[PDB]
Amino acid sequence: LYFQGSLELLKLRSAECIDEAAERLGALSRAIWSQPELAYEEHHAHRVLTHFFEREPPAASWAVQPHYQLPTAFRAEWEPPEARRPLHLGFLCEYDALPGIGHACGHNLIAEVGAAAALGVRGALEGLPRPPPPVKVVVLGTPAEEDGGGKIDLIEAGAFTNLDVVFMAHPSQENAAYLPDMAEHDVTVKYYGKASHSASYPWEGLNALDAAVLAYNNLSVFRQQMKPTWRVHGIIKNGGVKPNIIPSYSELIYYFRAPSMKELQVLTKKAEDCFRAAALASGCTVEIKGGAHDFYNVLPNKSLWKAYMENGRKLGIEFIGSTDFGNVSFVVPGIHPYFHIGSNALNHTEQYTEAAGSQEAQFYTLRTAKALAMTALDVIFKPELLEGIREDFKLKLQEE
Amino acid sequence: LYFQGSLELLKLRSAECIDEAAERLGALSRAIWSQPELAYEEHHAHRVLTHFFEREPPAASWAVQPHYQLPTAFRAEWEPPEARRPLHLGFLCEYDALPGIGHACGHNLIAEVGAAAALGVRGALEGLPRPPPPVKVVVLGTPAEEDGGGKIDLIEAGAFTNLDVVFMAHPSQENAAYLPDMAEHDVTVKYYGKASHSASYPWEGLNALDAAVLAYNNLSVFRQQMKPTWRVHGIIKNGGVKPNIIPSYSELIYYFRAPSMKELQVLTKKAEDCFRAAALASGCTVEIKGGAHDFYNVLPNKSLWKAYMENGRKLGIEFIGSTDFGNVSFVVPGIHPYFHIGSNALNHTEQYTEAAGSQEAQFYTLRTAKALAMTALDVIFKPELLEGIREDFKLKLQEE
Amino acid sequence: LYFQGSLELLKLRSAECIDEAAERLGALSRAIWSQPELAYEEHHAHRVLTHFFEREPPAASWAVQPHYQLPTAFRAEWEPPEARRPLHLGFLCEYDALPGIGHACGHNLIAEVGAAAALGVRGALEGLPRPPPPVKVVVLGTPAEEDGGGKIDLIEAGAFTNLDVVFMAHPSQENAAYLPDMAEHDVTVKYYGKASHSASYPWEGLNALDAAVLAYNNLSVFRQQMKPTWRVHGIIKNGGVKPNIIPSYSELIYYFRAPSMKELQVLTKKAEDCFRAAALASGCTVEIKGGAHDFYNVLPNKSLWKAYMENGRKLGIEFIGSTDFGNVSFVVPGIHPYFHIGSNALNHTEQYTEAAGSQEAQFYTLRTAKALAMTALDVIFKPELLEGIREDFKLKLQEE
Amino acid sequence: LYFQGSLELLKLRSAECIDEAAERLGALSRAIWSQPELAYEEHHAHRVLTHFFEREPPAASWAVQPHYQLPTAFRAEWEPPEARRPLHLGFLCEYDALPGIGHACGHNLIAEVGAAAALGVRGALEGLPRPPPPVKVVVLGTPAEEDGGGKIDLIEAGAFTNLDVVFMAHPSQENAAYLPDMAEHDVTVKYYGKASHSASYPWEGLNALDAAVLAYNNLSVFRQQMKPTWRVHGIIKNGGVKPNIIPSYSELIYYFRAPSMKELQVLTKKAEDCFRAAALASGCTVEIKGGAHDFYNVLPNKSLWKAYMENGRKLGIEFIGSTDFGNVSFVVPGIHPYFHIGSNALNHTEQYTEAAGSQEAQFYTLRTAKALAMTALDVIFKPELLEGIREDFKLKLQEE
Ligand SMILES: NCCC[C@H](N)C(=O)O
Ligand SMILES: NCCC[C@H](N)C(=O)O
Ligand SMILES: NCCC[C@H](N)C(=O)O
Ligand SMILES: NCCC[C@H](N)C(=O)O
Ligand SMILES: [Zn+2]
Ligand SMILES: [Zn+2]
Ligand SMILES: [Zn+2]
Ligand SMILES: [Zn+2]
Ligand SMILES: [Zn+2]
Ligand SMILES: [Zn+2]
Ligand SMILES: [Zn+2]
Ligand SMILES: [Zn+2]
Repeated sequence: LYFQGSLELLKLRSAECIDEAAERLGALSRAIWSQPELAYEEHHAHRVLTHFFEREPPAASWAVQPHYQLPTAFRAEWEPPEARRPLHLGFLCEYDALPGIGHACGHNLIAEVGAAAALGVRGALEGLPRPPPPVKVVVLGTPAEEDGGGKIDLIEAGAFTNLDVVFMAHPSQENAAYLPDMAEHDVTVKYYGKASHSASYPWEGLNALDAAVLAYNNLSVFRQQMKPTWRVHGIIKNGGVKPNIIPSYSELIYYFRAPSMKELQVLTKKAEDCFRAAALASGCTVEIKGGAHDFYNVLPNKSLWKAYMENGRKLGIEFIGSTDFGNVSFVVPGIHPYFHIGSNALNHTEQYTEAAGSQEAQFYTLRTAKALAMTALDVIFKPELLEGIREDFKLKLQEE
Repeated sequence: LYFQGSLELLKLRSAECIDEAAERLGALSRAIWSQPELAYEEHHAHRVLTHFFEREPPAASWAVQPHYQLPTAFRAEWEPPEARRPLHLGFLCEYDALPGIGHACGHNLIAEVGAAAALGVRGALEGLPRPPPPVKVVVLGTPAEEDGGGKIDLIEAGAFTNLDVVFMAHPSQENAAYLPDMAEHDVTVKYYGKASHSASYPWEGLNALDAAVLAYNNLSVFRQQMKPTWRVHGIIKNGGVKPNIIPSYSELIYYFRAPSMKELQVLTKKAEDCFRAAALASGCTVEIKGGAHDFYNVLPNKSLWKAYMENGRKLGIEFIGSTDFGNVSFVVPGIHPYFHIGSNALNHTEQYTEAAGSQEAQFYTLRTAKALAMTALDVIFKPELLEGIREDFKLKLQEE
Repeated sequence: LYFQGSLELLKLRSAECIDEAAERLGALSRAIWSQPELAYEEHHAHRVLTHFFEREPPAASWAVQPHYQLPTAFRAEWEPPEARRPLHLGFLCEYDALPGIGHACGHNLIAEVGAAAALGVRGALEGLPRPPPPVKVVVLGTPAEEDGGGKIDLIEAGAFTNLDVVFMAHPSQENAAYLPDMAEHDVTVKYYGKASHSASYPWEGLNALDAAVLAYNNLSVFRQQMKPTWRVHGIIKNGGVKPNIIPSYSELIYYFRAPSMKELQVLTKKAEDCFRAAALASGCTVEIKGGAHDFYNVLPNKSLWKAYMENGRKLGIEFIGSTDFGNVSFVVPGIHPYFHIGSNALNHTEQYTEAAGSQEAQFYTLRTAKALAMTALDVIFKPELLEGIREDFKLKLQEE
Repeated sequence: LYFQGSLELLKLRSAECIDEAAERLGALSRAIWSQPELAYEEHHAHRVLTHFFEREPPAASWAVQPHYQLPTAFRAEWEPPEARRPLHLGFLCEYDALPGIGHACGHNLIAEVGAAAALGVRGALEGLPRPPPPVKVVVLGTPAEEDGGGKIDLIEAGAFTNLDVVFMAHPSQENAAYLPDMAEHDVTVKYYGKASHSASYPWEGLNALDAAVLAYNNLSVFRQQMKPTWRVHGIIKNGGVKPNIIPSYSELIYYFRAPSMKELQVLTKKAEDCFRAAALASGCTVEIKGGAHDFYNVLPNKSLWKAYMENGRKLGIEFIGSTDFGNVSFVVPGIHPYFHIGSNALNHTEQYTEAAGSQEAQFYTLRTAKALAMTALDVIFKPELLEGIREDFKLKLQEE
């Protein structure tokens, strides 16, 4: 309330700190939005974001590690200069675009919203007269969300093993503190047959294009027995070269989605039967190559969920795919809220690139960053909440 | 020529003996044609044919064994009453019809043409003043040509192991001393899945109807890589019962045809891959049940071929599927000529049943029986021809 | 409360009236359960249910019309003998079983629960000292729910045009005052080709079995672009007779489900394109015959929903396909709650027939009948609720 | 015989003239074989062949038109310098290779064999003491046989309207004066659908890849009802780009072959039904684009056939796809014999390129050129043969 040093006043300070930084946070968004870069190629965005934290006053108050494991990844850390285990709070920035249509998923706003929340938390804790509790604010630039999974590469380097809670936000069509993101497995299927002159001796050949079509048929009829939450999508990248030669090679690219890892394994095995059946029927051999990284479904955290919604409702927010944050949510208690930005456009469309760079989206982006920062303050000053967060994280890991 | 006892006069006598028997041979044809019976159910035809040979004068001059191994099969034998290894000459009678459309393959004429040729040979040898060479005229009633393969059942009982040459003729659209009949393998494919209520939990079921459709697709694309002489035809006998229940059972009936046994084995294995692939893709188990008897392609005999054509050309005959005679032709040197009967209709059509029972067909039937009988006389009185027949039979068995 | 003639005491009386009738209501359930009858063949169940209402004391106090439009349908009506528009309250009894597995949907309990609720309402209103408000209690026996749609035949005869509210309940695995039942369209697809002897001239034929398989393929790949709430299930009833004859006839039986009538029309047209495409590709002609009756989705009524849940919570009930009640819910404000009966078995399984006839199911059946009867009392004595029910019924009809 | 100026001596002179030119004709073959060029890109081969006829002594005795209508086509003409309608005898040179594997159809030998036959005819007629009959020897370089059909472009320019007979020869595995070459129709099929994000709203898209697969299925099952002489081969050139986007475009390339133009039209319409059915089933639109030129089957000429075989048998030759020569054979009486070149390799394989350039192939190439030249001499000095050739050409055009 009106008590000197209360949590409410701390939350107000973080909101005011975000407002004071609205101009340079908007410029940060525009710099990434105006120069769209693809997965692992976000060299400009990496330069803009490291420069941002390096320039925050006082200079070098943020400890910035550019090229953190990946060339376009970075890490920035701040903690109160006091010295009396410190709580580690992570905030993630995404910044890879989509081919042809630019930042059609609003990832420029994700970078902004993660940087704004971190600025808000530090600014709130700097205003604390008495020494603030030991806490480290960690910002992780995670490239290549749309392809590859940079968070997973960072997990593989141990970048998340010391975080207690992780925050980030994603723009979409509605405001929700959690949405069901599915597990994903990607696969490329290559069939190898035996070429033959179809005009002369076509019976001496093994038709790899037949294999591709029969695989497509195997999966298609399988859709009737798929769980309604399952998803299967694929294309025929290579279906032959010339009609006068029986195709001896074909290539399919597929991905499978299911709400749990156990269900994804079942769906993947069923699909493998479909691909291998097409080889048996056509006489070809088959190479089934899975993606470098399976993407996990996002583990919800009930305690973190309720705390964020309470903060958002105070801010005026009215509440109601797959991502590599799912892998993070399995190793660190996190929340991945989606927020509306003033547009009816759908993510991954040209019109969303327009909304993502719009002036209108700035208000909604900074508002959700305020909710994130205020929720981080909750975890810091409510040890009971941190316990419930960890208890919910433990029980959810058992259910898998 | 005009020499007392020459082969030409013997051939004339067989033709005159067939003419004298034209009335009762026609009645024999009509008795089978007017009472069509299916495979293994030819009880009337068996009664008519055994009575025919029993009644040939002098009574019991033909040694008749009714119910010879099969209930509707029979064997009739005659030899000159002299006594001085005897040459064994076989003539086959078929008499099973087709369901619904009667004797649409003219099998009533096959019975007639085999009985007429045997009568002609005996009548010719009875006119020989000097004792005739030792020869046994064997008539074999072979039921169930259109389904089952009664010749194969008779082969299994050793009925053909003592024959030196075998004769029969088949009515069709053109006159040919030999036509390419293919090897055949029949199969019934049953898929077993797991039933489930498609309205509630269809993902808990394994769709046996999917298996049937995927098998159909596997074979269909395979047709492009089939040898142009190969044939594949099949139906879906059972494709489900009710739409509200995921089908847990499906049944397909197929047959495969190829010009050689080696090619039939390759085609059958390729098809087995197609059927088993559908099980793998759908998760069902599969039971592939082959027919009781594989049907062999008909082995040609060049020496017997040329001799029959020379006889037919003298008679006015102008020369240009699968059958269990193919299995016979593998174990006994035989010929299976096709002959025109005065109609443009195709075998296995309703209009062929009309031609088969027509008065017009009698002339052509008795004419081809004359050619058969005259060719049997060639083998009897030309040991050089019997040698060439056996030499051609040996060399053809090596080529398989 | 404890006020002479309050609504609470009226609701208690209906519950006590149902308890007093527990024995004969159980016998009613067992009589239908032990003698399972299929759609439109429920002659025994019709006899049991008409006798039940005819025998309720005083004799002929229920006005019973046997053979009401359908031979196995009936109508029973009671109203207070006072005379001062009367409110018309309908209760539906179902009683058709499923082939082979008996009453695997618990329809014997539906008949019981509808009769019990009607008895409870009458018994409550008979205890009213002052003349009770004008109300007619209508019981409608609706045969053939699992096939045909007897409610629709009754709608076609105008049987529902004078009802203000309609009640019924359905046993399942969980307690819910409303569940999403989908709209359904049934279709039989017949393809007509041209027969030909596949061994001779298969190119002279038009393969109706190809048409069936190609239709199956057309729909199968279409599943990827179906809305996740859509359902398509079908079988190949006729896929050919003999493999030696190119099939000139094939038959498929399908049904389509969608949450709204507008979506069902879109899905049905898409499927019609798939069926007609198979005719074009194969050269066959196609006859697409829709079912006699399309089944509507069930229209929810919010006011009736909340009132029933409040009654059920007081009774201890803890709350969390397609039916011809959907067509009723479009013309009369109704509720179709599902209730647990003490078993984990799924509807339309053999083990559900066991639960449906179990002694355990009686307690849950009579408890839900109490909730229905108490909700009918709400509508009678709360004109504001009847207004909200009609307002919710109007607004829902606009949304379609 | 041994008569001064007989036809036999003229035929000997043509054979000796070909032998004397064996060295430079071999160099002609090697120049084309060592520098393989594709359809319409045979600039080197055009330069070599025009230089060849320009250099034949006396210089400019051959009237040579380079770049005759097509850039790589040419025309060369010689006639006896006497002057007294002249018979026009055409000889065709092909010289386009195949991509990657060079002259795997032996087209370098076709150019050689056409030039050698023309040289042989001129040399024979130059030795005639008395003025020779009026005859024009026309050589036509016809590029782009393997793709496009340069003969058809030349037909369209009227290049064949004044020829009375046309000769050429093609190397293969066996010697035959005529082989059944089929009519061909080529087609590219493009499907246009509606893109949609399969992860979000895949039901808002129309799957053009489905269309491609359904077309493949439509044609595949159609193979069972195809005439055994029909051929259908095609590939999926474009089957989608990324799996996350429902494909809105697909592309198939097919070709169809049948022995007659009437049968090709029937097969093409049946295939068009298959392609259009896939559009209807998937909701896409379809563009069916046929090739620039349909290739005709080769019309046989019996009189020319027998004359060439009689010449070849005297030379030691023992006798036993689709091409644009079929279109020529429809407008000019021609023969297109195939000849063995000393190898077991199949045309359009890497090992045939080895045989085509081999020293061994030269003997067989010059031998068949001798047969061609000797047959041209037959037509010149046998007006009865020219009549029978034209009579056979007329009667064959009626039968189509
Ligand atoms: N990388 C984000 C999740 C995976 C998704 N299918 C994609 O590759 O975009
Ligand atoms: N039995 C005669 C040969 C086999 C043939 N497919 C049939 O069953 O008629
Ligand atoms: N009749 C109840 C709804 C329709 C359902 N598919 C059935 O026929 O059972
Ligand atoms: N041009 C020769 C005939 C046509 C053949 N399919 C090809 O394109 O090679
Ligand atoms: Zn995205
Ligand atoms: Zn994103
Ligand atoms: Zn037959
Ligand atoms: Zn037959
Ligand atoms: Zn039911
Ligand atoms: Zn039910
Ligand atoms: Zn070629
Ligand atoms: Zn060629």
